[PDB]
Amino acid sequence: AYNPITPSKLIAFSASYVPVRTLLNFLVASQGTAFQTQAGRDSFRESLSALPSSVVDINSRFPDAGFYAFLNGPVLRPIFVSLLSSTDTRNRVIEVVDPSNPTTAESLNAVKRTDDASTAARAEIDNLIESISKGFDVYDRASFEAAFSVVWSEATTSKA
Amino acid sequence: AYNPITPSKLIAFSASYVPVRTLLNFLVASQGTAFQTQAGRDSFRESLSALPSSVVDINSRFPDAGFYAFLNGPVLRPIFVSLLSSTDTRNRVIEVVDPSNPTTAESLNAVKRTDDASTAARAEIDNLIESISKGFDVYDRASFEAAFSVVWSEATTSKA
Amino acid sequence: AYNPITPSKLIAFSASYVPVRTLLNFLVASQGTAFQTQAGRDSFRESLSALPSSVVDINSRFPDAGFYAFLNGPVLRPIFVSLLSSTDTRNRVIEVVDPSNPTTAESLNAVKRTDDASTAARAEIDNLIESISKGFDVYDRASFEAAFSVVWSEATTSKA
Amino acid sequence: AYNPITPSKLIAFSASYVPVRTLLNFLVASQGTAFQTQAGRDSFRESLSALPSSVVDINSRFPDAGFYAFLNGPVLRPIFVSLLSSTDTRNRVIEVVDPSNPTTAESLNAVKRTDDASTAARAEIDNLIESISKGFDVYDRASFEAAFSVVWSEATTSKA
Amino acid sequence: AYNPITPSKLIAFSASYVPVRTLLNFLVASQGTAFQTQAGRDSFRESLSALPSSVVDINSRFPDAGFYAFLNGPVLRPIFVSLLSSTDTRNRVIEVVDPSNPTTAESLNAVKRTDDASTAARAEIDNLIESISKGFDVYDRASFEAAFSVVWSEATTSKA
Amino acid sequence: AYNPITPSKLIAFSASYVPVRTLLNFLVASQGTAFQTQAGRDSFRESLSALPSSVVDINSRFPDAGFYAFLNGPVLRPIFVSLLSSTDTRNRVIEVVDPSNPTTAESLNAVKRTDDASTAARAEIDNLIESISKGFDVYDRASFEAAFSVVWSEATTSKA
Amino acid sequence: AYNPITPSKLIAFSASYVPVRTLLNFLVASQGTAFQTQAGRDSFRESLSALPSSVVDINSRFPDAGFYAFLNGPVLRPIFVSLLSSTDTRNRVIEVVDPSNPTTAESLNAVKRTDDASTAARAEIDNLIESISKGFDVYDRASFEAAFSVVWSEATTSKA
Amino acid sequence: AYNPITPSKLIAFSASYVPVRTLLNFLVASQGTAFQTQAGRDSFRESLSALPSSVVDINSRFPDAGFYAFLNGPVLRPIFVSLLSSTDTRNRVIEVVDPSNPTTAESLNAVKRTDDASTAARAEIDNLIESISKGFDVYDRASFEAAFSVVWSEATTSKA
Amino acid sequence: AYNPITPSKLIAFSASYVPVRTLLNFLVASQGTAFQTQAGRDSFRESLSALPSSVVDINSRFPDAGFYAFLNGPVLRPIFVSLLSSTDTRNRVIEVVDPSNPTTAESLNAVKRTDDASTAARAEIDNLIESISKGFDVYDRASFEAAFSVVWSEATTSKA
Repeated sequence: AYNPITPSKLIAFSASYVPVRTLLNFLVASQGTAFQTQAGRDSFRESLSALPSSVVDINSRFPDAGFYAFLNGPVLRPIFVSLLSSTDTRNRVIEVVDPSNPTTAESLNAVKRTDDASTAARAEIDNLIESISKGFDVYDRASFEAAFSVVWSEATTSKA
Repeated sequence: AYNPITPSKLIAFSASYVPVRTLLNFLVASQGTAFQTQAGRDSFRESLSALPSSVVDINSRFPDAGFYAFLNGPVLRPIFVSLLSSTDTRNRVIEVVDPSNPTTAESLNAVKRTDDASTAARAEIDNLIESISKGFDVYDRASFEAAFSVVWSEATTSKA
Repeated sequence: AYNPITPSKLIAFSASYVPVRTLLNFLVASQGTAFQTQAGRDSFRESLSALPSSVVDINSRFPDAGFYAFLNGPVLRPIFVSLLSSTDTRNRVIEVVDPSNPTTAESLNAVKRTDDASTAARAEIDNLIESISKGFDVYDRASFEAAFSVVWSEATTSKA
Repeated sequence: AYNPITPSKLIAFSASYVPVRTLLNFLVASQGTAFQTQAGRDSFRESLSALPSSVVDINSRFPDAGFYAFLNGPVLRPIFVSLLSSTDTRNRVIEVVDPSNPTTAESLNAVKRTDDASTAARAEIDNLIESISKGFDVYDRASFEAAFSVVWSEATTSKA
Repeated sequence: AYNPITPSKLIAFSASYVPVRTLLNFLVASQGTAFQTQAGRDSFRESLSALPSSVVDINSRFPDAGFYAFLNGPVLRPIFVSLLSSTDTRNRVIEVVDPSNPTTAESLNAVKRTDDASTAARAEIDNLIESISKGFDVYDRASFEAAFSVVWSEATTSKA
Repeated sequence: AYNPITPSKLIAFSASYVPVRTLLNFLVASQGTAFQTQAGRDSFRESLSALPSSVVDINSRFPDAGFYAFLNGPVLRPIFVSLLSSTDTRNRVIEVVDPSNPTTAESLNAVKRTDDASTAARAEIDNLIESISKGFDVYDRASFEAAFSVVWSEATTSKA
Repeated sequence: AYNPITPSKLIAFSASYVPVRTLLNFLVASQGTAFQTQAGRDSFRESLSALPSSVVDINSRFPDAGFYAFLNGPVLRPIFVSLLSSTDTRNRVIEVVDPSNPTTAESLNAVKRTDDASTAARAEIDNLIESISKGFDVYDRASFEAAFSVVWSEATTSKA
Repeated sequence: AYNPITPSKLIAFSASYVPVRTLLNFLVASQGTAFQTQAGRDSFRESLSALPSSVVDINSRFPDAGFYAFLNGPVLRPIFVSLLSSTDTRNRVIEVVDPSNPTTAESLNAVKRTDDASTAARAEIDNLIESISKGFDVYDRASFEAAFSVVWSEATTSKA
Repeated sequence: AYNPITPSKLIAFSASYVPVRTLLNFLVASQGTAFQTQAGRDSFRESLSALPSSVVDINSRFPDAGFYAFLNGPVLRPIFVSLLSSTDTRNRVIEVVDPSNPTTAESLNAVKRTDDASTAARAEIDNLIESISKGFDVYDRASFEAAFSVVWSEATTSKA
């Protein structure tokens, strides 16, 4: 009748608020951000990645159609994870008073660490664009049938 | 009758406000900008790339003709993406008080990083000019037929 | 009858205000400019290249003769593009207080970067002179017939 | 009646969006790209090869004619595969500060690795041009009959 | 009646805008260019080779005469392809500060690679001159009959 | 009556402005030029070879006499081509600060490359002098009859 | 009635997809390939030889005519086997940095091994052309009678 | 009535586009090519030999006359095959930095291999010239009768 | 009436533009050329041998007289063929830096190969001089009668 089958396998903790909406459109404006920097990595973490928290725990999937994508197992298991952490976490302070005097990338840190955060960011953002608008994850009509066993009949003023 | 078919595949989040108008003409004036620099990379991100946000979600494609180009899948998937991020993101501060004293491109950063942002910018801007005025993406008459299934009949004061 | 045929292919965004007039004559006075420098690259960008913006969108090509050249596809796709960006973009500041003390072209930048902007400028300016006064682009009489389909008949006080 | 016969043999995952359109025309503009380089190999991967993803899973082949080519088994099994990977994958960074000082192709990498990526690219691009405009793969009229068994009869307002 | 016959065999993606016009005349001025160099290989790619994109897809071959040459299968399949890629793709940077100190063609690259790009360029440009002004490809009167089946009759104000 | 016969075979793109005038006289002054060098190869390309562009496309060969030579097929197909490219293309920079210290023709380039540009120049210039003042190409009176079919009769104020 | 007779003798694992189609035509284009080399032996293996996998296991030989050739026992038992392996398997790497310095075919491998792969390839490709367009293997009408015992009668809507 | 008789014997995969046209004329210009070399063997393979692909599969031999020659069984079975492969396949790289230092034809390869590719090329090209303009293969009027059985009668608007 | 008789035997692809004109006179000036060398073999190929391409396909032999010689079958089948290829094809590079140090004709190539190209050139050029000004090939008046069957009658303004 109406159930999830094998362990309590749920991952409506990661992504399905997110599919159409906040994914392809915010990805472009937010591709445009403060990266070399400090402020863009910090706030990005915050908006797109920390919230895709679906109201779908179990309480309501009566909207029978499909927009919402159970974006999790396939595409996202590289991206949302490796990328979320891959950009350098927020503590960046090199500067003394004068911007380059002299152990600015000699003795505190080095080139490759800081700079290569910024293009690890780059292509992971795009690989999200093509694949989640098509590739396997979408929770539409015969696919929400696949996760929860769907059979739930009610007739008169059962809907009030 | 009237529908998008396979997942909810939409990318009217990236480009179709943009085709004729803001693309070939702004591309020339905006090819002319502050690049070596700081201020030109920052504001460019802002204008041309961050807004091509089409009013076309689904609410109105009654203007039957074709100007507007669903500039997305083919040409733009290199360009608008690799280029948007490729120019160096906005944090640039080397200078102390005296412009070259002495670890200005010795100890803080190096030649190739800064300089090669500016011509990565160069040819990507032009490759956009030839290809989007011709190459495959345009959403004209039998092409808007291709995305949304088009059949929508109404007779008298249905248009008021 | 009266139309542009295949996508909305237009590039009257790049050059056709420009042909006779501002091209061969300004090219000589403006060949003579501040280049090694800072001020000549900045203002050049501004005048000749940033404006050739034709009033010809579609609103008026009733001046049946041909002077105006749809200078775009053939000659200009090297030149107006590679050259516009090729000269070094405007941020140039090496100097401290004393013009050569000592990392003036040792530690901040190097020889080839700065100097070779100035003769990349050189021969691209001339290759524009010979080719656009003859080579293929000109929008004259049976050539404006070629772009827009030309058939538009009107008799009495249709011209008032 | 209407079916694919032996295992679930499908490869409408690789190429059939692609035949006429994006193949012979993009192949020429995209033959012209940044190869020695870094940026051209990276974005090429992205556009032509990563998307030929057909909307044809099974949901719609009612367009009875033939343009679309089930470009897969014969021609493409060398090309789209060996070539997609054959050009050097995107990590290229040799340079220090001064372009040739001294283990630039002595101690980090060697001649043959980098250089021979660029002409492996060369002839594989052309061998695609001649063969896919003729050679065996095309899914036209009696050929779409061959894959799916075709028999599907409907009379009145079955088509609405 | 009016059709292309066997697969959808089309190559009006490669060359037929091009025959008389831009081919023998631009070939001479453009034979004269920056080759040893960097800037001439880059812009050449751009102009002559990347655009010969014919407006002839299928929409208009009512100009019954023959100038335009379906320059593709025979002559061009060596030349436009092997040559387009054969000249060295655009990334050239050896120089440090002093033009020959000391691994300038010892440790970074070697003689034969760079130099032999420039005369591979040489004779391929000429072999294009003799052969495409005569050799087999031209789409004139009984030859446009050969590709599209030509039969299309219309009498009165069918031409308006 | 009045026509060019077989494909559109034209090569009034290469040489016929040129015959008497600019050929034997400029050949002597221009034999005398900066060759070992840089500046003479660059400007030579420019003047004599890049312009022989005849105003003769088709618009006017009413000057019935013969001076002008359709210098193309026979003599020039070695010379104007092999020579135009044969002299070393313009990028020449060996020097450091001190003219011979020490990899000046050891490690950057070698003897035969540079030096043998200058006498490849030598004898090709002369072989042009004897042969184009006599050898087969000249477009005089019964020879302009040979290319265009010549028959064009007009009587009274047809010439005004 | 309807059966294969002696052991389960089947070799519709090797060739019968293949006869007309992919054999004489691909054999010519694919005769033209990268052999001395590395890339041509690798991809050839892949396309023509690794797939001739017939959909004919047993599920459908209702297409009563004969095109398809059970190309196996006679011609192919030399060729498809000895040749498939005979060209040198794909691991080829001699080169150091400089193409011939000095144990390039002295100490790593020797002449006869590498070179004689390439003409073992040569004549085996042709011997396939003459013999499989005529010689004994073809599975046509009274020959498919020979393998499977053919008797299978059905009358009305047994064919639906 | 209208048929090919014994197996499905077809070789309109090898040559019959080719007879008059591209054979005797391209054979002379293409006899003149880069052979000792690398570039001429590679592109030759490409043009003349890889395409003679006839549109004649079976779809149209209504052009009753004879020009087209079913150039296959007799003359070509030496030539187009032994020659196509006989010239050395395209991988040629001996050179280090200095053209002859010292195992250039001592330790990497030897004299006879490289040099004798170039005159194997020589006489095979000519033996094609005499024999295919006369010798047995031509598919003219009573010869196209010989391959396909020719009987096909139709009267009124059967030809429209 | 007016026809070529047996296969479509044509060789107006090889020589008949050529007879009087370009043959005995260019043969002397061009006997005088750069042979030991590189540049003379390359350009010779180009001029005299690659073009003798007659405008005579079939379109016009109304010039009833005889100058033009169908120089093909008899004399030329040795010469134009064996000689065209016999001189060494254009790749010649032995030299290192110092012209003879030490494997200049020891280890790279040997005496007989290079030197004996130059006198194979010698006597073949002369044997062309005596024989083609007399020996059998000439297409004059009763000889153009021999190839095409000549009968073509027209009276009044059939010649306009």
